[PDB]
Formats: sequence, structure tokens, C-alpha cells
Amino acid sequence: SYSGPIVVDPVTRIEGHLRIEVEVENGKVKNAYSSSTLFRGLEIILKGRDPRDAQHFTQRTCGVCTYTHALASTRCVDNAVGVHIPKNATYIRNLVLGAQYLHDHIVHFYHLHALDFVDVTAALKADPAKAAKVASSISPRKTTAADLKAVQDKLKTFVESGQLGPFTNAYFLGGHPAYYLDPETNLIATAHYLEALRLQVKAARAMAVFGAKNPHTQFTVVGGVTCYDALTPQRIAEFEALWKETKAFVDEVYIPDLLVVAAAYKDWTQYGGTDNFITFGEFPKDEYDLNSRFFKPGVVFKRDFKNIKPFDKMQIEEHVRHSWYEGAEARHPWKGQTQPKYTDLHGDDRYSWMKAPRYMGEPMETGPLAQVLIAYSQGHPKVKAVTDAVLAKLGVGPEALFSTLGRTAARGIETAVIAEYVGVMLQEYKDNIAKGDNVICAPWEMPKQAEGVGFVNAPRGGLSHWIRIEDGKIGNFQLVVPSTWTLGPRCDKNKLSPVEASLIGTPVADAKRPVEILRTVHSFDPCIACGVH
Amino acid sequence: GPRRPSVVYLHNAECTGCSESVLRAFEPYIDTLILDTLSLDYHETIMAAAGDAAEAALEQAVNSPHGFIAVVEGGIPTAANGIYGKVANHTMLDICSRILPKAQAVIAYGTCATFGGVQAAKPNPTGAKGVNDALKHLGVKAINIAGCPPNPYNLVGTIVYYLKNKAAPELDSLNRPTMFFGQTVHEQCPRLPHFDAGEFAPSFESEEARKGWCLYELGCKGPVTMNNCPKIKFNQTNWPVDAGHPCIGCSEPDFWDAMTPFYQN
Ligand code: SF4
Ligand code: SF4
Ligand code: F3S
Ligand SMILES: [Mg+2]
Repeated sequence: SYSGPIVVDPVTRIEGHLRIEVEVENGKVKNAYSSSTLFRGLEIILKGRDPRDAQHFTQRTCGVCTYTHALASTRCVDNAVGVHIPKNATYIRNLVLGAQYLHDHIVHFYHLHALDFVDVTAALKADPAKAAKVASSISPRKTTAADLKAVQDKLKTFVESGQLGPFTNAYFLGGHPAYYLDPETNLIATAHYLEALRLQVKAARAMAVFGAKNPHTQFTVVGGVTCYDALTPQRIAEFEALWKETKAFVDEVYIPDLLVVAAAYKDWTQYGGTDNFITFGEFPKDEYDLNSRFFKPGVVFKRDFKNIKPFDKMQIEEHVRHSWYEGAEARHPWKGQTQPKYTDLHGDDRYSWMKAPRYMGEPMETGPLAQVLIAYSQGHPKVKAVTDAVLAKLGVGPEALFSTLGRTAARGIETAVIAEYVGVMLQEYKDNIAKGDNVICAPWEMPKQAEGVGFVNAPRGGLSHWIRIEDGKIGNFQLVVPSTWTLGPRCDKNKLSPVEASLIGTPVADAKRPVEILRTVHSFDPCIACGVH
Repeated sequence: GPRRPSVVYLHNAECTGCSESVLRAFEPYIDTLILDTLSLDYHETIMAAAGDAAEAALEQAVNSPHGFIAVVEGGIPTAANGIYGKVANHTMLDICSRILPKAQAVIAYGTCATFGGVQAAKPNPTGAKGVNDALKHLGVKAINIAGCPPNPYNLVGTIVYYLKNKAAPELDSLNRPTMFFGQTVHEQCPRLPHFDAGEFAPSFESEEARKGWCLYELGCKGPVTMNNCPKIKFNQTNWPVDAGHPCIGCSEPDFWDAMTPFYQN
């Protein structure tokens, strides 16, 4: 078994620029470093600007989690100016966010994660008719032998060309000891990967119906939204049709594939666990009450879900001791500072452009596993029903969720729950219009001096934007992003971040093809442009 | 089938919104593009290989005797000798300096790659530059497809043109293809008759906004922005002004500083 270093740089099939470094002994990871290797400095750029402009800049934090930062900045400035936006603005903003979750998670599972589990080339060895029978046994959607043969034939022509393209040098070429699927299952997954490339077009289009375009929506303003056309029956029906098709794909393709893959990789319940969880809640009825949200906020330490703690926004501090910034001060984001000072890898004990957020001094996982586990523990009935069904189908107990497999499963669970809830929000929105409420934006006035905060639970977890308005301008604007929490470095107490801690114990069968490291890293759905900004 | 042309897709200082836009390709869709039209030989967002294996894939593509097309997303950080952005522990400046002069054609895709983009906005702490600005000393001359992100119609149309003609199409004074960037957004806008009649919405909540009046007084930059948004639309369905929001000028150089405040003219 291998002893020595492994460096993965670039980590592909994520958003942004990540270097993972591990130390391996006797075939298992004994130490890990999460190094984010691009800085842009959006917080520096925002200083002195008009608060109304912030959302346009901060949306460009990330185009994978597009919209989310526009929404967080708009919630932040809404909050700073004290505006209570109209009910329809909350509905429209919430609907676009729900659509973002569906698009993001579908693309993550297929186009970012699945190549860690699926040997696409092995699909060429499959019997398509047998594969179709398997697919049809796991989903209410019937899959035909002929449709899987069409996929296989197309792939054969592609591979036989010798130009493997995105599969060049894949860890699965020739087989790999950590890749377990049979040819038939590889063909099903490959077919659904290709199907998802077209389905995601529809899922993204749903956002543009109300939100102008995807990527980078353009319909939010302080005080509400701008899209009068979103009130029309025609636009609503267009959104509804796209949503229905997307939901059908979630329920009939994504979730069955996730469960088949999880069942084949049940050993992955034993790696990639973490201790502490934070979540901000999402889909409000009341923009000034996080506990009015469909998912509620919460904090859990040391897997103690019987004693969920209230989220206290004043207990967030961002460390820089192991980051490429000046000094070692941990700051609350309303007193944040972004002072670059590069020292190279491990120079002065620093190794990342991400800050290290800590909550009461502790490293916190955020994202789908946090949202799902905390909501379950709060008695959320939809989360409980779906989670319990998944555990029963896999034949595992709840402890299995504290793992790379569990995290991957939670992403699907949240997708299924949100897909359903989008229909509920849509009906409430329709009902509100039917009662005569056609208002979408409220007037407001800029204070010369104010503080605000906006909270979004994005597809990767708890996002917060923090403004200090001084002389009517941006005095300070700080982003604390989900991947900052999850993939940031160590803090001044030397505590490993969630991704770093999760990697300890990972087995590595072939150090030249370290897919096990990728499985766990990818399970967090890293977003490095998000994490660093 | 015939050999497909090689594409090397690079990510510098970027948000990945430009990569995401390409995934929205419609007729042809992205599967047709990567299975039939092109050979996508390096792309960090979707490629199977990681780490050393990914680096090796990049080297294999760049050194092909068939040549390659480079598509570049993101600005190049140049401050402090490029250290604000690295891939495989090489600066993005160094990577692009080595690779781009070898390409048969370079397409700078998105306002960041074309003109510097969001990270180049004042005070530009990372010294970010667009491709042509950063690499002018090396004779690199990229076709600029601007927007934040651009319309993917414009990328695919440019690639198809190049594959057919082995040359860039006619370019404007910002190196953008005139077939896509030859008209202002405004001259194509459905609200133009309102602009021309002096019928402006005074606020987003106003009845004038509800009725679709012009957004100029609320900051619309359509009159000073070159793009094909009202014609092609996005996602086969919408564009900013039809969603009631002003254009922010996102296909123009330095728009972050030139077009702000966004809600003023
Ligand atoms: S041009 Fe805009 S969408 Fe594209 S990488 Fe730059 S910030 Fe992102
Ligand atoms: S809304 Fe903008 S692009 Fe349209 S007519 Fe008015 S100023 Fe021109
Ligand atoms: S903001 Fe950009 S997407 Fe078109 S409408 Fe204006 S050029
Ligand atoms: Mg920050």
C-alpha cells in the first residue's frame, strides 16, 4: 500500500481552482490540506460603490450558483434599508431559487460527480436490453433496449475515433479497483448523463422565464422584482411546464440512479464523515424571520441532533491565520477585512485564498447534508418522509448519513423535496394573483448610515452577505459563502475544516488515480470562486 | 467519422458562468458539440481526469500536429508576477503565455477574457487583464465574444464560421464579430418607440413600468451597449428588458466602472 504525498491540482469537476494535498500512510490518508488558488477580491472592489450595484457585482462571484448571490445581496440591502417587499416579490424570488436548486443538483450529480463512480467506457461492453430491464426495475419510467442501444452506438463511434475528449486519461480507463459498477449499470448511468445534458437546458430555462436569462439573472431590485410579465398566465404556464418536466427527471431518473449507485458503493458509508453542521433556512414567508422559512436555520455540534442550537449570526468569525491575508485576526463579517498577503504554499503556515469561517470557534459543514439533517431533526415532514424512504431502500440506518455516501444521498433528498415544494409555492403565487394582488416592487429610501445582512441557503449551504452603509455608499461589503465554511483552511486553533477532516482515513487503491479523494471532495460540491470571491 | 477539431478550454480568473452558458447551447446542443462537431480535449469543469492526468491531457492536446483552437474564460491576473491565480502551481499568466501563442485560433469568451471583467474593476487588486491586453507582447490576437456571460449562440456561430473559413469573421474595433455585435441593444429593443416618444418609467413600482415603458431613466445602458440580446434572447425565451430590468452594459469594456451606477443615467 502507498505511503507518501498525493497532490491533485487541478481538482476538476468542481467550480473554480482547488488544489488538494494529502499525506498517505499504509494506503490511507493521514493528513489533508484544502488550497484555493485563485483570488479576485470582490469585497475590495465593492468599497465606495452604490449599494444598489452590489448584487450585479456579487452575482459574478459564481455562475454555477448563479442568482444566489444576487438574491443574497438584494436581501442584504433590502434589510439595510428596512424595506418590506411585496408578497409576489418573495414568491417570484423563491420560485427562481427553487429552480436553481434543481438545475444545480442535477448537473452536480451527473456532470461533476458521476465520473468518479461510472466507468463510461465499460458501458460499451453492456447488453442494452439487460440494461433496460435493470433501469425499468428501479423507476416508474420504462426504459427501452433500443434507446440504450442508441446511446451505446453513439459512444462506440466516439471512443473508436481515438479522440476521447473529456474522457482522456480518465481514472476508469482500463478499469480501476475502486470502480465497481457492472457494464449494464454503467450504460444506464451514461445514458442518463447524456439525457441530463439536455434536461438541464430546460431546468435553467425555467429561471429565465421570470428572471430574464441564465446564467446571471436580471430581475431583482431593492424593494422587490421587475418582471411584470411574470404575473401573466402565459409566463406562469411556461414556468410550470418546465418545472414539471424537471421534477419528473428528478423523481424518475436522478433519484433511482443515485440509489443504484449508493447501493453498489455502500462501503462509502464508512468514509467522509464530519461532526458539526450549520444551515440558514430557505424559502421565506417573512423576509425578516428566518424561522418563517420552509427549511429552518440551525446549528448542531458533535452530531447532537437532539440539541439543535439556534443560529446566532454574531457567533461567526472568519480566520486568516492559515490564509493568504495579513496577520491572524478573526473578524465578524460586519467588521470584516480583506487584505491580501501571499506567501506561497505553506509559507508562514498559510495555504489558501479562502478565509476559515468558524461558528463559536468550530468548523461547520454546510450544504445539503446540513439542511437535510437539521430539517429532519426539526420534524420537517417532507424531509423525514423522503429521507426515511431512502434509508429503507438502501437498507441502512441513520448513521450511514454521516459520510460521503450520505452527503451525496442528501443532495438528492433535498432535490426531491424542493422539486415538490416548488409546486406548492407556484400554487400559492397563482392564488395570490387570483385574489387581485398584482404588486411586485415596493418604494424605499437609502439611509445615509445602516447595517444589513442577507441570508440564502444556496445549493452548497449557508450564504450570507453583510453590508455597512456609510454616507449612503458601501463602507464595507463582506461575503461569507458556503464553500468558505466547508472548504476553507484551518483556523488559528489549527482545527481542520470539514473537507480536510473528512479526508482523514480515505483509502487510496492507486495513488496515480486517486478517485477516492475525488469522491469525498466532490461530495461537498466545491465552489472555489464562491469560497474566495 | 472524420477527425474532429481539437478545442482546449482554459479557465483563468472566472466565475464559470461563461462555461455554464455553453452548456445552454441549443440546436446544436452541447452533446452534439462534443460528440460530433468538436473534440473537447481539456475543460476543467467537466473532464474526467484530474491533477497530473489532467495536465497530461492538456499537454497532449496543445502539442498535437493537427493544431487546436483555444477558448479562454476569465481574466488573466498580472499583479505580483501573476500569483493571484495559479493552476497546477503555474500562474495563469504563465500558462496562457505558453499555450495561447501555439493555438491556431484563440477565442476570448466572456467580458472577463475579452476586456478584464469583474476582477479588473477598480481598484483591480489582482491586476487582471483581458487576453489581448495581457498577451499583446506575444502577438496573441483573440476573437472577443463579449457579455457576462455572452450569448452561447455567438460562440457556436463563431466556431462554425472558423471551421468553415479557417479565418475570423469581420471584427469590430473591440475585436468582436460584427455579425453579433454590430447593433446596439437599444436599436433592437421593443421599447424603442417609448424612448423615442419620451415615455419613461419613473420607478420600478410605477404604472409606467407595469405598462412596459422605457427603462432609460432607471439606468438602462442599452443605448451604449453592443449585443444581440433582443434578437436572439437567452434560453430561447427572455432577456433583461423584457423581464423589466435595465441593461447593465455587460458586453462593453470596463462596464463595471463605465456603466455604474447601474440605476442611473
Ligand atoms: S464574463 Fe461574467 S459570466 Fe463570464 S467568467 Fe466573467 S464574471 Fe463570469
Ligand atoms: S428600455 Fe433600454 S434598450 Fe429599451 S428603448 Fe429604453 S433605453 Fe433603449
Ligand atoms: S446587461 Fe448584458 S445580457 Fe444583454 S441586455 Fe444588456 S448586454
Ligand atoms: Mg468573504
